[PDB]
Amino acid sequence: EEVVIPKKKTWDKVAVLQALASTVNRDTTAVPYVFQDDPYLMPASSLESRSFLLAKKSGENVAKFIINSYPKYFQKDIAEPHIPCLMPEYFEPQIKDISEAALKERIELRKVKASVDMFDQLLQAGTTVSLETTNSLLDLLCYYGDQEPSTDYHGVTWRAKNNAERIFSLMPEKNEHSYCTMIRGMVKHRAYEQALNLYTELLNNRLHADVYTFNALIEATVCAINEKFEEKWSKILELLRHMVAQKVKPNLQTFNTILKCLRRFHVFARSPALQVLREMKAIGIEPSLATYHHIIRLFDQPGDPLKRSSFIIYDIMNELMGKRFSPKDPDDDKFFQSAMSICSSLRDLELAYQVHGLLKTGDNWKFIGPDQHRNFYYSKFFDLICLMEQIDVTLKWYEDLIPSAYFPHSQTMIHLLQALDVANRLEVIPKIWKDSK
Amino acid sequence: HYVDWRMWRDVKRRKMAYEYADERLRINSLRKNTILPKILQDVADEEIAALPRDSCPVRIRNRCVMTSRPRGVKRRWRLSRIVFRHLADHGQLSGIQRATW
Amino acid sequence: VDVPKDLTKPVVTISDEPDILYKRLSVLVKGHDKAVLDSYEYFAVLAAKELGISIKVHEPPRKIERFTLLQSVHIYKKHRVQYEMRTLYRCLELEHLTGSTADVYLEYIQRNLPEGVAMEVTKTQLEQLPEHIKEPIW
Amino acid sequence: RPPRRKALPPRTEKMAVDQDWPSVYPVAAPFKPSAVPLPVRMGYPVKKGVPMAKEGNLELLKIPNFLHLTPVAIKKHCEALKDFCTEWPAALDSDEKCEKHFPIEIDSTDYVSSGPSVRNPRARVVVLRVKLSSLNLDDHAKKKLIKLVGERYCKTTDVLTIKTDRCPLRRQNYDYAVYLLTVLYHESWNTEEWEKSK
Amino acid sequence: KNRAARVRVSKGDKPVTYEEAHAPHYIAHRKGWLSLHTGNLDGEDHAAERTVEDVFLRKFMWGTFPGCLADQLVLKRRGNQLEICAVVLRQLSPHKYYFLVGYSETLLSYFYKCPVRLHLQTVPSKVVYKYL
Amino acid sequence: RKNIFTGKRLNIFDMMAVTKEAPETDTSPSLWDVEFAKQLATVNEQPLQNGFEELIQWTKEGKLWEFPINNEAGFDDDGSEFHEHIFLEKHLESFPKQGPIRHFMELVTCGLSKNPYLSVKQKVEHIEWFRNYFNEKKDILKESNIQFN
Repeated sequence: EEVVIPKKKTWDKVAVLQALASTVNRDTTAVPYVFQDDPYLMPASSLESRSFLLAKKSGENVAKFIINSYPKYFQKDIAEPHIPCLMPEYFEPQIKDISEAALKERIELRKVKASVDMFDQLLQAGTTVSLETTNSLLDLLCYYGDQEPSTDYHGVTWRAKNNAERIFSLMPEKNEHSYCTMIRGMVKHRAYEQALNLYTELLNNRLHADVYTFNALIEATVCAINEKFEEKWSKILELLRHMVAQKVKPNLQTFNTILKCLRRFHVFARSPALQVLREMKAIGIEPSLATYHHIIRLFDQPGDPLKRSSFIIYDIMNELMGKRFSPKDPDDDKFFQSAMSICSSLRDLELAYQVHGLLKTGDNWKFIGPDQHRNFYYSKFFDLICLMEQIDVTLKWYEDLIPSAYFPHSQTMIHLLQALDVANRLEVIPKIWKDSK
Repeated sequence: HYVDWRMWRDVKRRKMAYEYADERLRINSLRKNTILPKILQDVADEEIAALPRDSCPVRIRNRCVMTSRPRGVKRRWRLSRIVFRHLADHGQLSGIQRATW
Repeated sequence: VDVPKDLTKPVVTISDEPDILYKRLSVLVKGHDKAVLDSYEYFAVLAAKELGISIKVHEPPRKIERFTLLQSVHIYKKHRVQYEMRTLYRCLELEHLTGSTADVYLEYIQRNLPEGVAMEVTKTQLEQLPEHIKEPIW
Repeated sequence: RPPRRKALPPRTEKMAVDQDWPSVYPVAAPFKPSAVPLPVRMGYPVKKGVPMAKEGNLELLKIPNFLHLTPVAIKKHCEALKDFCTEWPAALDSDEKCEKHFPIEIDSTDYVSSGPSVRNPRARVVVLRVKLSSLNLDDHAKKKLIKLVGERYCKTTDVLTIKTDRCPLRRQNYDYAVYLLTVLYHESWNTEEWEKSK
Repeated sequence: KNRAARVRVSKGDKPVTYEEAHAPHYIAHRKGWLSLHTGNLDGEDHAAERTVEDVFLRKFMWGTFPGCLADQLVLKRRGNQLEICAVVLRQLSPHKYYFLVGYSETLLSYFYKCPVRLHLQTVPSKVVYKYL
Repeated sequence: RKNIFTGKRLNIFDMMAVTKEAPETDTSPSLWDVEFAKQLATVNEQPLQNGFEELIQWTKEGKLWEFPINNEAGFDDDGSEFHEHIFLEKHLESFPKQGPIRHFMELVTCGLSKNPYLSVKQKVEHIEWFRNYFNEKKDILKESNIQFN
């Protein structure tokens, strides 16, 4: 007779809530949960939905503004355990003396004017500053391009008269990061020529640019001059060979920027984009939703999609089927919009069903994108469903999506009416009118 | 912005008592015993007498937290009898009902 | 037809530490409402039965605290108002369940605890003799 | 004159008799008349009257409804949560075997209350219980331990109960209880010279 | 004559809701409490703090929705949550209602350091239980 | 008629033999990386589909209590141990080994050990204040023929 003690199962603090949430589907009859489940406050249009959400966010912003303006009315902490996210937030530097610590504090606080004044006073007083501190200051200035940050209350955007280049000139010690941050800031603000000049300076200084600098340089090279596709293609390959020589290993952002910039040439870059994708697969840099979205937008052009676009979308869907996505690129959200756009264009309801199933698998739904993108996606999906499906399944989809998924537009309702007329099921026509109301 | 100046005086007394409570406890522990010599206990008596008057906890009065009424205050709710009745008779106090048996 | 094709699930990790054994969990819920306590008892019992946990229920005697206040704002001492705060109880005894199951059930029934109902869960943790006590160090 | 907004018909009309109710109410939420497809009425009726309808019925809004805990919902939740449970040792069929194998019982309490603060001092109390029979002691050690513990030992139940409440945390009180049991056992098995004055 | 929380009949025309109609001796008999929290139970603590919070919440909500409220609030507390259930007239445009909901939720959450939800049920007009 | 993923490549980067097994995570984060992470969070940013998601987000943010309820959650008395709280005799080493002062400080330490409402730092502070007071009063104590250290 022996007794065994089972192993202790452990889980995250939200595991039980997630397990419970797994058992509840979406309420078809209910408007999205962010709204109020009241007939007078349930939004009755897409415009009303957007306006209501914007009004709620405006109320939250006003409350946050008042909290930040009068922190002494909310400092009484009676919560146990302590809740840091409900405490007021301060925006005033503590280190007032001119010092490296004060400069770093202002950089962290993203106070551009305070940071610039701190650097000027530091330079005039001759007090010590490290290469890393000046690098962080350059990061802050170049990323914003000296543009002042925007709060609730208190093209080549790169200014010709800016303090970033002034401080870079005043910088006595410069390294790979110092050049890289300025190059990235120039490219972000579309100062392509200056970024290329500073890259030439870095090459002369025999420094090694980071992968982000390479991506910025690819964008600058593509957008700087108007040339035939082969010129930019050769330039991009030359930059990649430079990266190989520097032994820097590229990332997903590299090929993502390459495709986004090569999107202009369309048919010219179609096959070379396939070569880039094959190179990505061979290296092991798995494409994300943004990569496929960029390839889709590149292959998208008026003409005959059956030539190459159909193959592209079918291969993409075959590759991605049954795979749970993850946040890899900032442009991963627009994949489903373009995918459904081509699904509607090709009139392939089976392809659209596959795309929707891919969206529903796992947490892929979170990648549906902002409200406008979600509305466009569902509008195209429902239009295709009405066009190319039996009226019974069409009505089932209409019940499932509207109004839980989105609010239809008059054109979608007209398409549904046309489908009903084709099915000769006019008995639903009155109900639809009520739905329109 | 307290209800009356008496409530303000009570708040000041409570704050000062909270500030000086540790020292008062230490000195009283030095006093309220027979182990230590009498001279030290007399010195402790003088020292605790030298403390500010408002630091003494006995001067704290349990006034109502909404009308400053110094009597009829239910300690569990810190409200005067009139305010407590006004809230309870409107159903705004959980679980409190008229007692009939 | 808009059912999700795949379901995502939370991560349950089987650690190597042996689980804690509980002889008895005495979940004593206090409330001001007998019907609310009855509904909560039904919910908890159904959850325990569907989770394979032995459970017994009993109702400790209620406590009716009473107190008296003067009625009129001024004088009239002979006239009073008497208030009371009934506290109804329900004790659920769960026997012979491990630490993981106890934690899951407690979280489930606590997140769903109705407003106005307090809970006092008493856990009997079975333990083994420490090494210093199994044999005398002397 | 600006147009006046017209309230929509409640979505209970669009509901289906054989729908999935837990979808409508996944979590605890106040009673919404536009979301509950039941003609429930609450309120003491006036003379020759009917109880007030649910629309605007504050009495129903007061009730902590269990509409999010229907039996179907409870069954689905338990099915989901079964993955988190660990089977109790089938060998320990009765409390007799539990005492045979686990002779120390630790009692602790967790208090759940409504409020922003979760702290509660009464949660720091730990109660250790052990049967002296389940310990390994002789006659003299048992007799000395009984006198040492005093009232903590009930001869009727043969159970020693050590209650620790002097430390701020429950874990500290549990450690103190274990330490107290250890030192009591060791002193019980230790014999002093002055013990001869018994 | 008892005067607490009673609406004395004047002409037979003044409308009163269900709560206003019932006298204090009907609490827990024909009308429930307007605030539910574990403070007043046996052995529980912090009753005074919860009472002060409830009074301030009622005053703040009455002054934040001027004339919108059609009845008293219901303040439910579950753990550290705080649900304010209100019945509001359909006077304002829903934009203002949503703005006020977001505002009040955020401000009360930051002021009481607890997640405050605000659930509004709209009625066309003040519900009349009887006339006095 | 040919798979897009299979075909002639750029052939610039060979298949890396081993990926980066020596990461540079020790480097300080940059504003650019912070904004990249913000955009990675934004691409998942969606309105809450149901109340369960709201509860999950609140629990993640810390606004909502974890369950099952632990009354001591988010509170440790500086990681103290029972022996630090109770056995405070080690803090009396700056006091006479025997004498009335030792008896009084024994009473004080017993009271402090019985106290569950004070952290170890405050209990030590009380004893330190007593030591300082007795040191300042060593004249009177030595007049009473009671030596203090």
